Amino acid sequence: PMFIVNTNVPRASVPDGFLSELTQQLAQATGKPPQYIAVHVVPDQLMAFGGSSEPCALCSLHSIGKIGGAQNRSYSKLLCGLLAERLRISPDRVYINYHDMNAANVGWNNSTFA
Amino acid sequence: PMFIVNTNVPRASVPDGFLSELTQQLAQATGKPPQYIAVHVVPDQLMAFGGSSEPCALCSLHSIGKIGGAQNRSYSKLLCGLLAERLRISPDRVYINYHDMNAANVGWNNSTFA
Amino acid sequence: PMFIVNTNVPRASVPDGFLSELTQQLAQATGKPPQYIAVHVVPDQLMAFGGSSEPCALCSLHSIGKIGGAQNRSYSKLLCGLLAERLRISPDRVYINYHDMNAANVGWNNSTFA
Repeated sequence: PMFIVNTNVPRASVPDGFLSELTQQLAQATGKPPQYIAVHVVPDQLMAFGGSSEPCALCSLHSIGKIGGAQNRSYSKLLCGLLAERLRISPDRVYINYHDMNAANVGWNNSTFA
Repeated sequence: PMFIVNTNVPRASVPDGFLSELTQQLAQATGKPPQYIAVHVVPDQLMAFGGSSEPCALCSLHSIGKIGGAQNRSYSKLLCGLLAERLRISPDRVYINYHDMNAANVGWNNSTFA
Repeated sequence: PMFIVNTNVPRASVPDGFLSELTQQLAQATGKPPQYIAVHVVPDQLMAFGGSSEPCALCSLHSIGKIGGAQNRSYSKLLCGLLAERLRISPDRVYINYHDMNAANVGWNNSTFA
């Protein structure tokens, strides 16, 4: 799985340990081993949410399966909770796009996961 | 909706007011309230279009509905017009990927839009 | 085609000529005319792969057609090979999301490709 967060929160406000925490929590939520989880945080962005520039985040989660109605609600609670606790971003200023990838459409290690 | 533009134009060349303009114009175009429009501009990027480093942009528009053949043509005229007028990017050096998202695949506010 | 690479490799480790090499090799691999190939490299990122901050890359290739099981395996060998040779990134620390775009969902030059 791959999780990306783009945010206007400044780099110095991203706490130590954040990428590991994301990795761990996503391994647990998706059921996939942590060795397969990739995470990416992009602070200091020029962004607005609903016409204002208070802290916000635009995110994506791509996974080979483990995407669906109930699962996505659970991921959103988890991820908004982490962004609120750690980055002080209000959950109503977070969007997360979920993408169920086919294995043949994910490249890795000179081939695909097919 | 979420609109992202990645460009090699320098940050100083992005007008004050640009995020607000995008917000307002996208609210009008999509028919969605401005409160739900998110915009993100990323200048100073290392990119090429057709092998050239002249000004260019790579963009995306994700929306729950309001995506289709005629709508996307209209969005493209609007958004290339704004990039031309405000960032001085030729329309033939812009790509915009349009994505019709299912509500169950968009997280927001500790849940999804489903 | 649009190819994006996000990496924790520093900017100074991205060799001169890399965008041009990507453009050329993607035009050949995809069959597409070089004029339609866009490339974007984003160094210095805060990212982890498998919990580890060793060099890694998170990438995407969007194309109107030319996406499929065998094609994507071929792209992955090409692109992981270039990332290994030029950026010193292990192929097993690269993910590439492949996306087959509908022509009606790609904006360019004030319109779409449909």
